[PDB]
Amino acid sequence: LATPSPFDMEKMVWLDVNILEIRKSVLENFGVDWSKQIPGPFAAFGKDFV
Amino acid sequence: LPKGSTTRDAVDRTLG
Repeated sequence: LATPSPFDMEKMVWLDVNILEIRKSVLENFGVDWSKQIPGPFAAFGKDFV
Repeated sequence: LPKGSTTRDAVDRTLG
């Protein structure tokens, strides 16, 4: 004739979470940038034999 | 952080 409880008391749990993050960066761009492809010499010939 | 900042307090309250 025994009856169960409506529900069972459960233990409660507390959760503590930590997320830590650090970012660092350096950027440099220095000096002189010159042209690397330049026109070269040219030569042309033309004649009318007749 | 500067000594009197609120962000410094918030940092002090983490990682208990």
